[PDB]
Amino acid sequence: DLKNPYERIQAEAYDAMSGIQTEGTDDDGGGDNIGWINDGDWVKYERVHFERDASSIEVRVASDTPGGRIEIRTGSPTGTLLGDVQVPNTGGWQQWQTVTGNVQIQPGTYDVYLVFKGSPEYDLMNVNWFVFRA
Ligand SMILES: OC[C@H]1O[C@@H](O[C@@H]2[C@@H](O)[C@H](O[C@@H]3[C@@H](O)[C@H](O[C@@H]4[C@@H](O)[C@@H](O[C@@H]5[C@@H](O)[C@H](O[C@@H]6[C@@H](O)[C@H](O)O[C@H](CO)[C@H]6O)O[C@H](CO)[C@H]5O)O[C@H](CO)[C@H]4O)O[C@H](CO)[C@H]3O)O[C@H](CO)[C@H]2O)[C@H](O)[C@@H](O)[C@@H]1O
Ligand code: NA
Ligand code: NA
Repeated sequence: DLKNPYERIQAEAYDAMSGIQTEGTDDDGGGDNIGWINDGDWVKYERVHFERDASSIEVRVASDTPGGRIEIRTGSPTGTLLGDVQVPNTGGWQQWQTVTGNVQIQPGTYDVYLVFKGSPEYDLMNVNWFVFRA
């Protein structure tokens, strides 16, 4: 029941959430994406076990708006900030790109939260999966 951070975690495989919804994605691979994301929403992924230090994160994302950013925290949605990535407009809700942002994560078993931040005036983005790099 540990999750491997160095292979893809599907955004839809969350253990808790606030304010989000899932739909079938068009992206390469099939499955679902999360969506209907607004400033302040989040998703929690339990038991993410890092065996080596991570220095970046890759997120598969889409946006039909000015976009927003993804905060990586642990423990809780107001837990320590380990990194972020900004998701830009990408042309569409189903126009997928892979962004990358720096993180600093020591070895450890964490509850990983992706907290979504941006303007309250529009939905921010869709997310499909993510994976870390050492
Ligand atoms: O269908 C499933 C999906 O549903 C999603 O929910 C959406 C909901 O958010 C939407 O509400 C709209 C809202 O999105 C809109 O906000 C404006 C933004 O779109 C924003 O975007 C501009 C963007 O428009 C522009 O994009 C185009 C370009 O990229 C393209 O290639 O070409 C055309 C030219 O012909 C371009 O126009 O890109 C610019 C950057 O260059 C970007 O800033 O701009 C403004 C801010 O200025 C936002 O206000 O606003 C509307 C208010 O009227 C809302 O109606 O509604 C749809 C349909 O009802 C709804 O489905 C979920 O969030 C999602 O997860 C799910 O997948
Ligand atoms: Na939402
Ligand atoms: Na997915």
